[PDB]
Amino acid sequence: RDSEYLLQENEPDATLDQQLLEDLQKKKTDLRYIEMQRFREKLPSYGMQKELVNMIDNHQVTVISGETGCGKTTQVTQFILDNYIERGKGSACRIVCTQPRRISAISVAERVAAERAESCGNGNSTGYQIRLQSRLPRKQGSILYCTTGIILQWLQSDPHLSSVSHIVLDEIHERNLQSDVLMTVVKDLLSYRPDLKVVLMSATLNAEKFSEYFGNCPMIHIPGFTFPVVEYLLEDIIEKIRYVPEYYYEAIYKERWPGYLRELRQRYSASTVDVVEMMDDEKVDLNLIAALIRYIVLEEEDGAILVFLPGWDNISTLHDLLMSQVMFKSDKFIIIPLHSLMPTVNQTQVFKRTPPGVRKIVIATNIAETSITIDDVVYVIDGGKIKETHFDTQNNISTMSAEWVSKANAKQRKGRAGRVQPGHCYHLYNSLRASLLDDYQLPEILRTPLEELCLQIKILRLGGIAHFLSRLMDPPSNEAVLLSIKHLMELNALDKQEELTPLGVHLARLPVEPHIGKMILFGALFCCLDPVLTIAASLSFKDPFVIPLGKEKVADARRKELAKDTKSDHLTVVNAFKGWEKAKQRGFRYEKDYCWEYFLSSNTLQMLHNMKGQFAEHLLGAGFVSSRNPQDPESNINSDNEKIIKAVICAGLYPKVAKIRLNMVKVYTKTDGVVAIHPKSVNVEQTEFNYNWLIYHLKMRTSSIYLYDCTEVSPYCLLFFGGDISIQKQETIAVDEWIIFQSPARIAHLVKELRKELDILLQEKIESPHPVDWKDTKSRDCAVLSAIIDLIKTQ
Ligand SMILES: Nc1ncnc2c1ncn2[C@@H]1O[C@H](COP(=O)(O)OP(=O)(O)O)[C@@H](O)[C@H]1O
Ligand code: ALF
Repeated sequence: RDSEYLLQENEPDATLDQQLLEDLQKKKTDLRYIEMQRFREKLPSYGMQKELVNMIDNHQVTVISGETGCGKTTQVTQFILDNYIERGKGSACRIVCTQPRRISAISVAERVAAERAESCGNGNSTGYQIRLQSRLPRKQGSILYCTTGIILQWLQSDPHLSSVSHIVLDEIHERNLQSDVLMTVVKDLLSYRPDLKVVLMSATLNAEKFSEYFGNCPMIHIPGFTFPVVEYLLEDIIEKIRYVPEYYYEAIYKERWPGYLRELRQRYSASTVDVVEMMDDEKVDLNLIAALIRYIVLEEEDGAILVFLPGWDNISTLHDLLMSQVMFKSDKFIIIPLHSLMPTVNQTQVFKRTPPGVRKIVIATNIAETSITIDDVVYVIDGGKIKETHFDTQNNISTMSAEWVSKANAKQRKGRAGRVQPGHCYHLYNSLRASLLDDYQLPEILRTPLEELCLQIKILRLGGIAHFLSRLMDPPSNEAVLLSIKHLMELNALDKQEELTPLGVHLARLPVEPHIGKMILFGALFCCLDPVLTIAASLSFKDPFVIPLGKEKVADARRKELAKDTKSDHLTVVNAFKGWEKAKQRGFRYEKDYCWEYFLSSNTLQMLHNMKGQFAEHLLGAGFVSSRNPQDPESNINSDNEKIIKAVICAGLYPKVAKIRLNMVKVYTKTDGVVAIHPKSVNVEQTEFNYNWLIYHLKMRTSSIYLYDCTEVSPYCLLFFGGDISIQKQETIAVDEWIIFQSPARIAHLVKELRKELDILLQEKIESPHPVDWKDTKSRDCAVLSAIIDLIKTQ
C-alpha cells in the first residue's frame, strides 16, 4: 500500500556516494542554493551542526530539545544526510522523520526540498509520505517525512523497519495514543536493530523523562531563539485595546480571586480590572478576539494573524463575526479557516503567500500549534482553550470538551510567531489563570477509550496486552483496558480468546473508532456507501440540525418531516443531507432557503461532505471500494433500500440496543435500565413502532439517561450482527440473553452458518483486499452477502 519506500532495500554503494558528493559540491555554486544557505546559517540549530551530528553518530538514542523555531524539524534531518554525503558515505542514509499531522509532513518536506534547491519528491533527496499521497525521494541518501500512522502501518509490513537507518520522532511531547504506541515499539526494536539511529525531538519537553525511558540516553539542548515574541495576558490585552464586553484547582482560583483583583488594581486601570472581573471562564470570548483583530489591523504593523480556537463551531462563528463587518468584507483581507477535518488541499492554502496589500487571518485549531511555519504570521491570538477527550470509568461515556490550554500548548502557539521575524502573542487567560495551568496535557492514553490501543497491539503482534502495558511510558489502568477488550468482543473484533477475528483485522486497518469502522465497512460491503458515510460523518463530528431560540416546536415538526416514515434519526440526517445537495444544484439562494426552512447548518453540512470523502479514501486504501467518490455507482446499488441501510447502522451501533415496551411507551437498554428518548429525536412522541427495538449512538446522562439518536430496527439485524445466539424453551431466539423474540429455531442455525461464511469472506479479504463485484451476481462473495441481505429483508 503506502510502503513503497519501506520495502526498498538499503543498498549503499561507493559510486552513488561519489555522485551525491559531487552533486553537493555543484549545489554550492547554485545561486538559489547559496541564498537558502544564508537563511539556514541564521538558525540556532546551525551553530549546533557539528555537536548534533557527533552525538547522533556516537549513540543509538538521542533526545534533542530546543526553542520553538530553532530549526530541529527541517535541519536535523539535513545535518545527518549532508554529514554522510561529505564523508563519502551518503548512500547509506535513509532518514525517516515522523510528524503528528499530515499538514506538517507535507509542508516540512516541501520546505526542506526548497532549502536544497530541489522539488519535493520526484526522486530527489527529500519527500513525504501520508495516507494515499506521497512524493517519494530517491532510494539512497534521502529524507522522508511522514505521519506516525504511516510508521505504524509500516510495522505491519516490516516490524524491524529494516531499510531505515535513522528514524526521527518529532514533537514527542504530543502524547497522542498512536505516538505512545510507536514510541514503545521503537524502544523494543533497539536491541533487534543495533544499526538503527533514533532521535527524539521536542521544543517543550521534560526531556529527562524521555531520556530515562530510553535507558538514560544522552540529551542535547539547542540554545538560542530565532526572533523575539512579546507575550500578553488577558489584563494586558484589555488594557491595550480598552475592551468593554458588549476540580480543586478551581477552588484555589476562587480563593485567590479577591486578592488577585486587589493586586491588579495597583498595576492596571480600574476599567480593565472591572472587565477582568466580568470575563467568562466557560467559553472563549469571540467578541474580544474580533476586537483585538480590529485593533491589530488598524493600529499595528503589517503581518498575518493566526487565531487558535477549540473547535469548528468557534471558527465559523468568528469567521462570520468578522465577515459581518464592512472592514473585513473587502479584498484587503483573506480569512482562512484551518481544521483537521478539511481536505489536505484546503489545509495547504494557509501557506500560500498574500499580495503586499492583503492581510492574511488564519483561524485554526491545535492543528496549527506545532511543526508548521507560516511565513507572514506576526500576531498569534491564543484563545487559551483546546478540545480534549475525557473518560469516566463509571459508565461507557467519553466527553470531548474545551479545556484550559497547558503551558506547553501555549508555548507551541506562541512559537508559531517569531520564526522568520519578530512577533506578538496574545493569551486570553489572566495572570492568575496562568499560575494554575498544567505544564503538559495529560497523555491521551490516560483519558480516552482504548479500543484502538488494543486493536493496534493485536494487529502488530506485539504480544500480550498485559505485557505491552507494562512497557508503556504511562500505562493506563487495567479496568480501562479490560473495558476496551469487552467492547471489542461485543463488536466481534476479538473472539472469546482475545484474538483478532477476520473483521477485527480490517477494523484495525481503518483509522477510526471501530464502531464507525464497522459501519462504513459494511456500507461498502452491502453497496449502500453514500447514505452510510453520511450517517458515519454525522455520528463523528455532529448532526447538522440547529435549534434557534423559540419555537423549538416548528424545528421539531421540520425534523419529523425529513424523517418521513423511517422512525430513524440517522435516516433523517440522510434525507436532510440529500435535500441539501439537490438544493445546491438549484442555486445558492435556494440552498439557503432550504437550510433556513429546515433549520440546517450549511457549515456543518459542508463539513460532513468533506468527511464522507475521507471515509471513502480509508475504504479505498483498505480495498473495499474502487474509488474515493462516496457516490460511486459501484458502491451504491442498494443505497435506496431503507432495510439494508438500517442493517448497516445496526452493524455499527451494536451493542447499543434499546428495547421498547408498550402500554405509553417505555425504553430499556440492559446496561442503564430504563432510559428515555431525547426530545430532539424524531421518535419522542412515537407510539407506533413496527419493531420493539432501537439502536442508538449517543447517550446523555442528566440524572436520567436520554438516547440522543435512535432508529427502530428489526430483531433480525440484531440477530446477525449481535452476540451469542441461544434457542430458548416455546420457540424463541435470544441474542446475548436479553434480546429475545419469537422466531423459528432454524433461523438461529442459518445465522450461525452465515456468520461463518462472512468470516471466510473477510479472511480471504485479508491478504489482498479487493472490492466485492456486485455486478457478478454469480459469485461466492456476492451470494454470501445476498443471503445475509435476504435474511435482513424478510423474517
Ligand atoms: N516555509 C517556510 N518559509 C520560510 N521560512 C521557513 C519555512 N519553514 C521553516 N522556515 C525557517 O526555518 C526554521 C526551521 O524551523 P523548524 O525546523 O520547524 O524549527 P523547529 O523544528 O525547531 O520548530 C524556522 O525557524 C523558520 O524561520
Ligand atoms: F519546535 Al516547533 F514547530 F516543532 F516550534
